[PDB]
Amino acid sequence: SELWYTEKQTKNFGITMKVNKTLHTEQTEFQHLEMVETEEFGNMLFLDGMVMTSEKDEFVYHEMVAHVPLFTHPNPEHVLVVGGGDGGVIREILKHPSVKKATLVDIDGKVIEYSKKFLPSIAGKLDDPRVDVQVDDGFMHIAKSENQYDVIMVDSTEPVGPAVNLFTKGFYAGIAKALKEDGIFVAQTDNPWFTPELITNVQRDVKEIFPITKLYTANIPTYPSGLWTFTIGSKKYDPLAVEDSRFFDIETKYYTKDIHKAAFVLPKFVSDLI
Amino acid sequence: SELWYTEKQTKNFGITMKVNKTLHTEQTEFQHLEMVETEEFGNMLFLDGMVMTSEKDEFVYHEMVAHVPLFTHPNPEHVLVVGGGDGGVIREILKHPSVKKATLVDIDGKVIEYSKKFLPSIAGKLDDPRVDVQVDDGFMHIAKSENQYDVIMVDSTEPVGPAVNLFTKGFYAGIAKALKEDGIFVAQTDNPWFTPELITNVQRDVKEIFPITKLYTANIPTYPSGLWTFTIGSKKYDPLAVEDSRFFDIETKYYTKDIHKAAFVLPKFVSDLI
Amino acid sequence: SELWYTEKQTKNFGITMKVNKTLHTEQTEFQHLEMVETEEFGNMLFLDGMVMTSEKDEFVYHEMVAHVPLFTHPNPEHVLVVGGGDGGVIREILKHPSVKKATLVDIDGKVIEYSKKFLPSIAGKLDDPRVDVQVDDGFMHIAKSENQYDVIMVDSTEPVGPAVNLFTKGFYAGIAKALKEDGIFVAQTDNPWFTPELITNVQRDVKEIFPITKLYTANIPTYPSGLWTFTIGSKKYDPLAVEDSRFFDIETKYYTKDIHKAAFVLPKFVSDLI
Amino acid sequence: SELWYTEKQTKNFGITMKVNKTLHTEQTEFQHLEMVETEEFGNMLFLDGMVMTSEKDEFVYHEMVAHVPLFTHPNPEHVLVVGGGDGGVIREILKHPSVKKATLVDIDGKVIEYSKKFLPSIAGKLDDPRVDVQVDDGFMHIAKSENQYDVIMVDSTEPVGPAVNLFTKGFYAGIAKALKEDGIFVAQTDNPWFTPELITNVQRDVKEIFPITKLYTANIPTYPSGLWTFTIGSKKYDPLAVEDSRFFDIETKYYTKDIHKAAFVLPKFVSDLI
Repeated sequence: SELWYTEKQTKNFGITMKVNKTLHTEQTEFQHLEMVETEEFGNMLFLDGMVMTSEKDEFVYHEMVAHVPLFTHPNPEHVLVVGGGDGGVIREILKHPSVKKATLVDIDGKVIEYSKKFLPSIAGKLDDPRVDVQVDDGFMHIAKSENQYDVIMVDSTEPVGPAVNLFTKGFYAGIAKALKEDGIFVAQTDNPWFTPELITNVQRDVKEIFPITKLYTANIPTYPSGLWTFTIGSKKYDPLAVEDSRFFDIETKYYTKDIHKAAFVLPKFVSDLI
Repeated sequence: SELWYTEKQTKNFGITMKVNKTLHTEQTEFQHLEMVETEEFGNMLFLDGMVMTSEKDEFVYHEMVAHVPLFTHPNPEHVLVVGGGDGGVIREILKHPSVKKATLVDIDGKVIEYSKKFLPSIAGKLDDPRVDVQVDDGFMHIAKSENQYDVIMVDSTEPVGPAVNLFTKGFYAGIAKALKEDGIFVAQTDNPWFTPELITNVQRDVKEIFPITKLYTANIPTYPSGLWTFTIGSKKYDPLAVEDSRFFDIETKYYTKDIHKAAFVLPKFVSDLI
Repeated sequence: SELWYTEKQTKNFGITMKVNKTLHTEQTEFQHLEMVETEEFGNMLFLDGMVMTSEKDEFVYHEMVAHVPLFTHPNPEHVLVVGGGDGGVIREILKHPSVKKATLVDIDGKVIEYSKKFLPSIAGKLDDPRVDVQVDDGFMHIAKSENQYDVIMVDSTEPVGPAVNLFTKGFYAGIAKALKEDGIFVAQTDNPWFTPELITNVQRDVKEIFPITKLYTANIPTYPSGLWTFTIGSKKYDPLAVEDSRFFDIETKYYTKDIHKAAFVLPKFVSDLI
Repeated sequence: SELWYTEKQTKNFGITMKVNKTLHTEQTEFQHLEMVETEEFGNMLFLDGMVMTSEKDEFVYHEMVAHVPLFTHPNPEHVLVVGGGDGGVIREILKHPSVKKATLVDIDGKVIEYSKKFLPSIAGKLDDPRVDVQVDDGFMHIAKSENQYDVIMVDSTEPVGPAVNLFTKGFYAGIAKALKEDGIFVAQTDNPWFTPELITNVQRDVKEIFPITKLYTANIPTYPSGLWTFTIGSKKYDPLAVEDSRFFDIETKYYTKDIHKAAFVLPKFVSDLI
């Protein structure tokens, strides 16, 4: 059996996964959903031909997107996840007792449906009382929020649909508006090997509105280049100033209080981008 | 043109590079040598179907294998590189003034020959007076050395051919014998996602003979999983105790005095292996 | 979406089909069954990683295996299909009014099951009163038959399991035994580009027992090289001597009374094999 | 070594050849030339990512394009090959003593150059005194010819560049003009599985100007579907009326006097196209 799913992460480079069978294939109003069972990583979800998560390595992205900003915040209580259909970031947010309510907003309800069905270990906490799942825009949702959230984790850094975010460089100012006075927001910002421009631009644009703008790193083997990047915009708390007593035992497979600080130590060529 | 070179890094997973043309293809006494021109990474050298280096990302491996142990050592003067045919580690070793002589030992002279020819930016320093290039075993060379080297960077951790290294768990004790009383040695020790057993075993076996045994990390996009691992066996100096004044300006694209320490902060699942 | 199924028809050459989703994947007592939906050919069935049929091109094999021997026979009434799980040859056999009963014998009932389910246009006639489907050996079945069939269409030319066919070069003499005095048998005998030896051997071995041994051709785009070969062993009727009045209107997409004769005109290099 | 060259003969289907090394890669004024050494077929030439010929199967195309029209003609003496850079059709034309002069016109001189160098068994006769090689347009050449040729074998059926062929449906009438009063022309016209429209259109357009318009077939394993098609436009001689005494011993590996007629017996679905 030679059934392989290939992702050309670049016109000239990519990864190829051996597939045992497809679990669900569907063209949505928004994208092409494909849950597949791979031999190497277990069930893997692809959106528009690109890898979203897999059972085997999903923990890196989910833990690093959630825990760095939550522990940076002295006491996160109201959190927003935009575009986290698979529910993985929500699963990690719930490990923080301080969180009163975690809202999840994703335009595609079919991502949530099939993740609950085929990625139970990732989407199994969406049914939790502390979670409020909403199938809606997300960018529209941020546009309509005013100092409601302590931490906001965002999927895409480029709004599509109602770009009511007409603030200068709209999006980031839109997020600042939705965040409380000492809010924090995180956005994945690709890899430094094939799309380094994105890191420079986002880093500069976010800095225009947040006094604290840092960039951290993590290894995701299923993502382009194996090195993923995250931009953290903070209004008041420095992620590198976290008090040791602030941490508490939490079950993770990647994140560590030390990794928390070490993820901000960038390889020379990556610092050069900012 | 759809000419692609695929490396099945696992029976069920791999990377695929678009190739413009092959530069040199030859079956050696030792291995299958293939220099190829890739569109994404420039010239790339493959040995027995596996990626060795490429012009675009070679700097990570070369810098992290060389600089971590050299700066850990208060004053490296006599260094040995076993298996560094492409000459990249030698190129980095020469950036340290303290180095009086750097010996390179590789069984395949054809790797050295074609790297000089197609990877000039990597092999261009092998003609330097401070370098002594020897086309010979390497394991036999270590077996026949007695406290001659300050730092020894090793390619493979498993000796083939004359396994005269009959010391208990031979190899490492063989290396301790070739090293000076305060010597340091480094050996790449694969990735933690597909061959985690190797990290556990090497880490344990090296610890049996060196008082200091640490494991550090680096991102190599062309290597399995994007996260590569390195084992450092030290007889006296701690890589995490390097004095700030010890560092000096050196031209690198990845390595940093901070990366030096941060590379030893392991993701939770990786620490679990040791 | 870059999900492709590749068949290395040779260690150095093959075809690659874009897949939309898998329909059924199962490891049987006998083989690895994989029904898949391809974008180019519709549903396609693979057995042990090799293409069996597809909705788009199945007609060539089914028509040429069935019609050449049936029309060569002045009046076929009792026909046997060994290994025709997908029911395609049976579908074609039923277009001949003279056929009183068509027996289908296949070891894997799961091939019949899933072909009925996903290849209805091919397996839809297996429920016909004139058909007798038996999930059993096939070679054992031929070994236990004595002048019962007018025409026998065989899948593999090499018996596995009880090789009770101990007649000199057993199989063909076993088939002659199962055939009536003026019986005819047909067996696909691969392509002349990558496995030409098989054509020489079979042609010679069949000739040892049947006075008439011819080889005919057909284009199957999903099979190795695009040119497939069929061996016809006849005890009395010459496929090239068919009377014009013998033919009658029959619905086909490939086979023609003229193709009937033209399929036996071999390219120079193919004649050289026999 | 897993270096493979894939040709997506359709967005959803293709063939993949294992490559040992590239021989020559060059971007020409006209196209992307790639001579490559494959393990399965020997040296293979690709133009714009599509297979042109290979040492192993080149004989089919070359023989069937040449010999069918030459033997159909009672006495071919002046022959034109448009776009036969590799020189294979020329090699076959020279097997006919009646041919006084064979003109070859190809826009890309580099195809001729590298075919002579890497495909000697195909291009080795272009240095023959009876051959007149011209690196020039081809369509311009046909536009400027007036009853000069007995047989004209054409590469593409769609003129590019100076479309001075303004005759009704220009091209074919342009060819009739270049042909002598009893001339014959042949043009490959793809396969019936993926581009059947082309066969219908060309067949109809050619019939508009030649009293005799037939379509013949041949198996080329390296071309889409394994079944290639050829359109023959004749002003007077019927390719199916060739006298037996007309043939003479000629060395070929595919073509045969019988194949000559059998190639015109089309599978039912192919007849349906015309």
